[PDB]
Amino acid sequence: QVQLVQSGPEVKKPGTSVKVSCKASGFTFSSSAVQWVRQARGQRLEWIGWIVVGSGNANYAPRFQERVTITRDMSTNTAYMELSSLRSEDTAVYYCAAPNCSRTLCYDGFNMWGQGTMVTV
Amino acid sequence: EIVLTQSPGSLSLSPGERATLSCRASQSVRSSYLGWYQQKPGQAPRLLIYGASSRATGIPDRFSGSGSETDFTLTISRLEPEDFAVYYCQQYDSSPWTFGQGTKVEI
Amino acid sequence: NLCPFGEVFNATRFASVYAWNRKRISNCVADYSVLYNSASFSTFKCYGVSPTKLNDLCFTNVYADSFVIRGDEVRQIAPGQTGKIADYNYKLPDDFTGCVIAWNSNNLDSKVGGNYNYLYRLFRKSNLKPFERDISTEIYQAGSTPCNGVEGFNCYFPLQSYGFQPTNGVGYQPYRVVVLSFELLHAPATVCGP
Repeated sequence: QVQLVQSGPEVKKPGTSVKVSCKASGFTFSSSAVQWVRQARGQRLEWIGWIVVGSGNANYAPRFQERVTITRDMSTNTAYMELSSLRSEDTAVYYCAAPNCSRTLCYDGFNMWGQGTMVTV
Repeated sequence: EIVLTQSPGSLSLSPGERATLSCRASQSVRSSYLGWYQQKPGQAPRLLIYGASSRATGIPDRFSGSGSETDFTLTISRLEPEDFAVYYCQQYDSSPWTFGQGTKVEI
Repeated sequence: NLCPFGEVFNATRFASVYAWNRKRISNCVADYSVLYNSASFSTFKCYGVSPTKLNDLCFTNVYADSFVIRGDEVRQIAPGQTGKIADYNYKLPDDFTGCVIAWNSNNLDSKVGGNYNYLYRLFRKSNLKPFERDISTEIYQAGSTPCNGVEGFNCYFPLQSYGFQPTNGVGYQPYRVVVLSFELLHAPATVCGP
């Protein structure tokens, strides 16, 4: 039973900074990498950026590169994503997804997905 | 930015016949670094295939994929009632990993 | 005459843990009481021998393994240990004879602008054999598909930097570790204490 359990939804006022996290359990987190995507209601999915937790190298999409800081905490097997200067159009359901990775080998696809968290601005 | 063209925008088709979905890339993409996701309404997406032609675990044999440098196709042999959802392709080749517009299949 | 212990322990720049220098010490007299009773060392743990019998004992070869590791990782340089360094960077045999010497090098290696020169191996297909030195920079194959020399998803750079800062806690400060391996074989014991 390899899952990725994140936190619940939040509703925050404009101009504050939101902290979102995903806690991994059941598999070797360090080998794997986490990708962050967001999907507004009724629209397509937009890719925020992905991080390799073990290396700590974080890549960000050009549109949101300045405003996103994607960190990870290996001790608690948790990947963190923070959005700053929240604007009204940023309201969307945020997702996190990591490939099922054993110590020796990793799965070629993003198999495990998160439950989805609504963020209202 | 590799734009992912999607055609058609909508697809209305009865269950039981064949379906052909198209993921179009602005420039060539490596076949291995691609995957398809099924998003049911009000739910998280779920991976079906990876590397264009390699079916992921837990997916029945009906779903299949065609691989090429700039053309990618997903084919469903037999439409089932729970297989009507929005399908998305993603390229892991070059950053940013863009997503397609999404094709909705209904009746 | 005297063994060149001073050169090994006062070297201006030490190596990274992944590529660790191997110096063989022979044809000289080894003074151990200067190192043992020094007030400049933080760790002096001997395995397989008693800390005071070194002067009496005679060995065929002494090998000085010099590498830089982080503070929290000092406990991993011991026989029968696991971790990022113990399994992928520097492995000791279970029948290890010698002493593990470490000291705090925060005021020498850390830089305010960021010290990135030091590196450690993060991804390896299998754990190292004892005293195995892996210096390959080949792209790690995480999956079943080929990387073809280009990074991205499931293809990562095997080495990773430490990032030493002067404001870090003790557990994240750099520490230089010299391991003196004592190897005895069927040859004259040209190395002997005073």
